[PDB]
Amino acid sequence: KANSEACRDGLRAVMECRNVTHLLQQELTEAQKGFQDVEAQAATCNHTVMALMASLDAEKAQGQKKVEELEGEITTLNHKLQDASAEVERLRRENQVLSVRIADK
Amino acid sequence: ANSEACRDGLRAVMECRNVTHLLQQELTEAQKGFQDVEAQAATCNHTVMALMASLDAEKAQGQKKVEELEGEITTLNHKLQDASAEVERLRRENQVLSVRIADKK
Amino acid sequence: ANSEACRDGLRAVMECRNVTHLLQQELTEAQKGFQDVEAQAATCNHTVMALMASLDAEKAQGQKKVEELEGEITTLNHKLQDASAEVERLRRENQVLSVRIADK
Amino acid sequence: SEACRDGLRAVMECRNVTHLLQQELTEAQKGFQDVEAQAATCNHTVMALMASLDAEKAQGQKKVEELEGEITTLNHKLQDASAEVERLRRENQVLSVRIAD
Repeated sequence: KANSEACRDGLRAVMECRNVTHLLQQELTEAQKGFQDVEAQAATCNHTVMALMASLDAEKAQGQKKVEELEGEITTLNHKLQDASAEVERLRRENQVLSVRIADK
Repeated sequence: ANSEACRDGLRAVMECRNVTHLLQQELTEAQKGFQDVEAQAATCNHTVMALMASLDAEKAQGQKKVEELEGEITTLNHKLQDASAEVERLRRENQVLSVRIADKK
Repeated sequence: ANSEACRDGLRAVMECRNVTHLLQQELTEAQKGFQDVEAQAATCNHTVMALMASLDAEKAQGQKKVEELEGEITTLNHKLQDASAEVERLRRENQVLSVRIADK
Repeated sequence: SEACRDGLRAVMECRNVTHLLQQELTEAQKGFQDVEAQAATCNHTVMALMASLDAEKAQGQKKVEELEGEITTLNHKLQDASAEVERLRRENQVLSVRIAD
């Protein structure tokens, strides 16, 4: 009489359990998505890190090769200037002689 | 140990999946459980109802035979009273004829 | 982005943890389910054994009582014959003596 | 009443099984935390390098143009001092010819 009734409740609790493992199953699939995206993300991050260092190195090399070029320029000009100041001195001193010789005759 | 954290996370997730299948199996079995208990109750209630039936019968069949046999005792008593009376009748009658033979000579 | 996959993954895990607690509760209700049913079966099982005893007890009286009276019947039957016998004896004597009187 | 017993047994078993689920879920929770920890080690690292690069540009484009504003600043000196050579040369040749006269 109230044996059908207890069985019933019994079956209800079992049925709640079934539905519930149902959500469980799916949320597990999301947990799986999570780790898989994390793997994808870390992979990209590997990619990025070998490329980062490489990029830095490249930049450095470039800057360097384009610096020892520039300071070869700087000294070259210092020389030329050193020389043109020399010509200037040669010419000042020489001109005086010529003008003194001119007063003399 | 790069991917080893993603991995271990992934295995756990799978293990959960295997464990919850096992759950589904064991709930199916709990469900069998309740279905069958209802089966058995039905059976038991039948047994109960049948046992009482066959008690009632016994009581009726029983008190029926008693009355049939108490009846028959009755008639047999009467018949013995009739026969016994008849025996005492013929004893008296006898003695009276015996005497008429003695008082004859 | 990094933080999001963790965030979302972890939430999932927690939701499952959550939902297992619910399972345990309902399992306990199932357990209650069966213990109730067991009680009821115990009862029904006692009720049963009782009738199987009465029935037998009832058979044992019926059996016996009937036997009683059926014996009472037989002894009356014999007594009935004995008296029907003794009668015979006497109708015999009667006719015989009554003739002797007729003669004389 | 075999059904109770068996039913009861299955129930107990779900209970056992569900606790195993709980342990494995705790172990998944662990995964996600270990991973988050590394995404941090990792983001940090990357971040540090971008920063290291950018600072290299700030050394680079400041050094270069500190030394190119040294080029042209010597160049102007060259142009001007060698304008003085052309002055003095023409003027030497003038004077030389006033001599020979």
